[PDB]
Amino acid sequence: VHLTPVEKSAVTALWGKVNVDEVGGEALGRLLVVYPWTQRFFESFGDLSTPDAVMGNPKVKAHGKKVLGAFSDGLAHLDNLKGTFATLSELHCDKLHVDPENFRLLGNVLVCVLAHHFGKEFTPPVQAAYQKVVAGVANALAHKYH
Amino acid sequence: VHLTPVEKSAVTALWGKVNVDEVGGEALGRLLVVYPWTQRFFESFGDLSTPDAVMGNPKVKAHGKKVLGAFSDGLAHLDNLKGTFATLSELHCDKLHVDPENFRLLGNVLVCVLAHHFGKEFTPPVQAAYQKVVAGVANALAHKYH
Amino acid sequence: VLSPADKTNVKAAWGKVGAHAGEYGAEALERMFLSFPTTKTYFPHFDLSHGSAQVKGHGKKVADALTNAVAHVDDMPNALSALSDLHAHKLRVDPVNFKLLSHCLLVTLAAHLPAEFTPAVHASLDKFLASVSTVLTSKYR
Amino acid sequence: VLSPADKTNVKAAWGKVGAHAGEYGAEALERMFLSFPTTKTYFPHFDLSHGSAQVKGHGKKVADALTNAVAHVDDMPNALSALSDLHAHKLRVDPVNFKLLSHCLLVTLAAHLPAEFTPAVHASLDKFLASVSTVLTSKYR
Ligand code: HEM
Ligand code: HEM
Ligand code: HEM
Ligand code: HEM
Repeated sequence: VHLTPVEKSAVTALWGKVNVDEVGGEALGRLLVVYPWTQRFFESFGDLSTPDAVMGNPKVKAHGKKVLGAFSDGLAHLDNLKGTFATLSELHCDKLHVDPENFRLLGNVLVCVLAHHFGKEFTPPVQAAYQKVVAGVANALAHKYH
Repeated sequence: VHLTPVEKSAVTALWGKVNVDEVGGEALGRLLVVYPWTQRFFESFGDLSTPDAVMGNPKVKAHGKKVLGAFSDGLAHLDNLKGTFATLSELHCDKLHVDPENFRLLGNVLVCVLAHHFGKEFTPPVQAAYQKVVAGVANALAHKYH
Repeated sequence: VLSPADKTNVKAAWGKVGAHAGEYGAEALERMFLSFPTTKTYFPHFDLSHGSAQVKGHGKKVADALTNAVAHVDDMPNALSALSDLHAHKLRVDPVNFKLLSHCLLVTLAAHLPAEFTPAVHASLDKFLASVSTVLTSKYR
Repeated sequence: VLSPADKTNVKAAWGKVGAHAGEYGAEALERMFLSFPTTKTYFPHFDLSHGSAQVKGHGKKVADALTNAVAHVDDMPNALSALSDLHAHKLRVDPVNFKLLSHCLLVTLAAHLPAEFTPAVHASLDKFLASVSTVLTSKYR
């Protein structure tokens, strides 16, 4: 996505201060608790009965790290997001057949985890920058649909 | 969109029997009645207080004809829908700023009008051939969004 | 929620279906599987062919689950509790599918009852299905 | 439809906001106009600047409209009938704007009340706001 340099610097500075372990697992973890219908795609994960068990699941925690990594790679290529996630699009679209609204939902649940983690530091203009990032990642992840 | 030869012929023949005067206006009108919020883009139309008034609105009936004409042009170019509706995408997305979910809704209301008009003739695979067309016209009308 | 006029417009539209509940409900199901083939992944234990007495037998229970939902509409969470226990709790169905069936259910009724499918009843029926969907996609234990 | 657990979760979380209702509602309102610049087209009779006592004064009515909604939850279409006549009947708001503000409302509370924002409460709050969004976008005349 094409965002203003001040916002481009603001996201990188904010992402630099992120916990590269328990944020992705918190993002993928709240996806399954808030949107229960998505637990259907993670049957090879085991025990998702309580939110305390969904977050407190090593499989969720570990898989979330690779999801957060996909986003980190996404922040590096804001010129070509559509090509970075071209193979990931193929995976989620042509092979996993996940409904594309769920991509908007995980992207928005990351924004809800960042607000949780940073508090006062996730100001309205920082959100606006991140909303541009998660939309473009959701546009790139749903590319093999249009 | 890419569809099978039988389905390409089945839509051309069904559309070849369409009422090019009262279908688009029934498609546009029902959008405004079922999804009220859409009336907000058509204030320059006047009186939409009752469904009978929305349908029995010469402006809706006139505009709907130009909408059905855009769809008839789309069925002509199923290889390059993205370029046929590029200027139309620029209009609705970059200037009218209409939420793209409403493009899913208009197309799905056109499918309800053809069901209303053809009856038994609008068979499950004919619909399946039309659902591919309306979604593609909705992917092409929301192109300047991705 | 639904307007009082909506509560009546569903009752008189669905009260024009008749014993044709299964036929219509089978058409709705067939129209969905054909148009949006991803909905098939919800039924691996099903014979998803044309005429299939399983699909024609599901559309009965489906169109009859929709009948008690039309009965006590203002009691939908209590009445559809077993269905919500299935769809929301057990099956874990994506609500987009509910939008896909709800749409096919309207294409069916428009194909078969063109007189009862007025722009006002389309709206009421869509609102009703949206509400059934909400009650069936939510976990209200 | 909300679980009884959800109705309590929302009451205990929104019951930790305090007199900061207008502050949060302002931030949510601000975050929304900032992140989704289209929501601004609904407010042309508004000063959509930072600090603006109009936007800070709107967030009061908004977060307070949300407070009576949480009070008589199991009566939300009767309670918010004037708001529904506004959002649904008069203003004719596209519900996407309601998903957006609801998202912003979750970010605000996430940022301000981090302890009360458990995944369980997030789910409960997302269901409540969705339920409130439904009521306000629906014409139940
Ligand atoms: C837009 C955000 C998303 C990103 C960036 C993303 C990224 C990824 C990546 C990188 C993998 C791992 C590939 C590997 O194993 O080498 C993965 C796997 C997978 N993703 Fe996503 N994903 C996203 C959203 C979703 C959503 C919304 C769902 C469904 C609710 C989903 C379901 C899956 C599943 C099922 C797997 C395989 C894990 C298993 O064995 O069950 N993803 N995703
Ligand atoms: C996917 C189907 C759609 C197609 C093919 C389509 C097509 C058109 C066409 C051909 C025009 C006429 C432009 C001209 O006068 O030169 C137009 C105008 C317009 N369209 Fe669409 N449109 C679609 C969906 C929508 C939706 C969903 C909305 C709003 C909810 C919308 C709102 C409008 C408005 C407001 C105008 C201008 C008329 C006026 O108010 O003065 N369109 N559209
Ligand atoms: C209009 C909403 C729907 C209604 C009223 C409904 C109703 C039902 C009923 C009555 C059952 C069988 C249990 C019984 O005997 O009562 C059932 C089962 C099931 N439903 Fe739904 N359903 C609806 C929509 C959906 C949709 C849209 C999907 C997914 C695309 C879905 C997927 C299933 C599945 C997979 C079963 C398996 C249980 C079996 O084998 O019978 N349902 N549904
Ligand atoms: C949690 C969601 C919402 C609630 C509780 C809510 C509540 C309110 C309230 C209380 C008023 C002022 C009238 C009064 O009571 O004195 C109002 C007005 C209005 N709302 Fe909302 N609203 C919500 C969402 C939205 C959204 C998402 C939009 C559209 C972007 C919207 C647009 C408006 C507009 C444009 C007015 C104009 C009236 C005025 O200037 O006060 N509302 N809303």
